[PDB]
Amino acid sequence: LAEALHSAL
Repeated sequence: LAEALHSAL
């Protein structure tokens, strides 16, 4: 999830 969030942003 950490990286999912980073990509989204």
